[PDB]
Amino acid sequence: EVQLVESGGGLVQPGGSLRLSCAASGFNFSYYSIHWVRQAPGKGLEWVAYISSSSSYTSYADSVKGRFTISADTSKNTAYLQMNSLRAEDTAVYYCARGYQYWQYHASWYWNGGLDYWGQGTLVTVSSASTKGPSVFPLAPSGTAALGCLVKDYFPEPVTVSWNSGALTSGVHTFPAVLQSSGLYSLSSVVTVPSSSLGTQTYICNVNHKPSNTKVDKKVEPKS
Amino acid sequence: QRQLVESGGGLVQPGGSLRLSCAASGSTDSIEYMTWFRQAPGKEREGVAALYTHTGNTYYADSVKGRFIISRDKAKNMVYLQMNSLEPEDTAVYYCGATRKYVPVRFALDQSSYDYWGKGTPVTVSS
Amino acid sequence: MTQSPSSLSASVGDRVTITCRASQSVSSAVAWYQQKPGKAPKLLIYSASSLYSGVPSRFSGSRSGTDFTLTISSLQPEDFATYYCQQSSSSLITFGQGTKVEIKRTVAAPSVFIFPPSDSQLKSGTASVVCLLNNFYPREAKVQWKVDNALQSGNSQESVTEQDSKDSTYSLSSTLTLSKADYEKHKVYACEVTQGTTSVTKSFNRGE
Repeated sequence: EVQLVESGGGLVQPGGSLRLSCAASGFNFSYYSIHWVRQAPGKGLEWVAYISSSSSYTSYADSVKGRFTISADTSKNTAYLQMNSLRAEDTAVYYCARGYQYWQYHASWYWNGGLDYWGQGTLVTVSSASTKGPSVFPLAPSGTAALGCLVKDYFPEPVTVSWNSGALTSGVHTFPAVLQSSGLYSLSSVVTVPSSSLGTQTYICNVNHKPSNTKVDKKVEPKS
Repeated sequence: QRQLVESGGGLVQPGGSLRLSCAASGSTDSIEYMTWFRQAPGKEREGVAALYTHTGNTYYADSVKGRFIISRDKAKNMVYLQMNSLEPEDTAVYYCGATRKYVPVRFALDQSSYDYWGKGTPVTVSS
Repeated sequence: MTQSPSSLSASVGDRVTITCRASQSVSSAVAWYQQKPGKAPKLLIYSASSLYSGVPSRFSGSRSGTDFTLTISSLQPEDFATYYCQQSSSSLITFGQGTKVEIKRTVAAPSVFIFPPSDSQLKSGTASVVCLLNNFYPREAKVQWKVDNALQSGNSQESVTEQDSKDSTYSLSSTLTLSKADYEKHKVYACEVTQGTTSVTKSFNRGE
């Protein structure tokens, strides 16, 4: 089965550089083209680049005309986006995706094969701010009880929350993090359960913050 | 420079028909199979129709039997794919591939048996 | 490329139609993709009208004059998403602005929860009070904080989840941020949620 796995995102100062990877598997890498499409936070899709390694065709959107270079390594089935001279406007989730090798040749009023498989995205954030890991305080429980976890003052995005290391899927709301006036991010994650269970059921929330290599596990008990 | 060139694709209503042509260069009697493959978004490139050059025997994928016809013209080194009764599931880029090393006929419809390929001609079958 | 319904709200079972106009004058067949909030977008229709493999039959595309349309014949709750059309000019691929698709449904009131600031957060000088609005519709709602019945301003922030995949309701949290100084100078902490013709207040007393 085919998959496109991405790596190399993160935070970088303005003007700095960074190189993303798109590691392909499950198909002959030569018979296809690889595209990079990015998404600024809460904005649309921007196509940006593609390569077909076996004919070393490359093309570039105007908005990243001279700063970005796409390349590929058929030996290891990987495409690269080398980005230089990074501005804040380049902050986005960066997706890679597969098309036909000769898509430009094929394009017409009646044909467009689109892009069929996509990678998961890797977030690159461009700022001067520095990496800070979150603090985690409980939202302790009071018919049905509601408890949670506050994830305060971290940078950069993202953070992932789970409950009972994935064993508690149902009734979970993890909210979009919000940017506070301190320039750090804050979000909350909450669960509802039977109030009939707080006496017996222990609830841990599992907060991962890969950009700072930190994961906090916190049970939430009822205040007395 | 040995190379292949498809042509003849377009858009077609279901039930309609279309005829693709592939033209080879170099010297053409060394080839021993000409075949048509097709590739659709998210799906593997699949053998549709192979032609053994030196006896004219043809081999068809079960999904195109009786609707499609692969034929030749040594006078021109042009192979053709008459496609009849087209249906939307035939929508794909259609490629022409050639080999000059002999492979046993059970492998005639296999992608791996073919050294070189055209860039393809697109076919869209849609209401 | 201008897609015309920039945003859109419709009920389950409805038939929905988004339009996409070619930008160039050399027409280019359109692909359409579905994207759920912060996930990789998924292909739906290619070559203007070809249904991508695996995509349910309720999706379809075609041309309308010199433009293209996408149609969901029977809108389903999992279908809330942003929908993008896609073109090729000449070695350039461009996407359209996107069309956001919201499910419409019957009114639902939230279950309101208020959470005091934790003891370990207070030890560090700041108090976060959080108000939770669970499983409501529609998403518009004035949530308001009160401290000894004094309305607050400029110290709150909200964020809502996206629609639940099976029942189409939102959830909201509002965090009131105070200094441990000011939190312990006051007693009654309340958050009020007004939806049309009702306001519901949940509160706690710092000496619980």
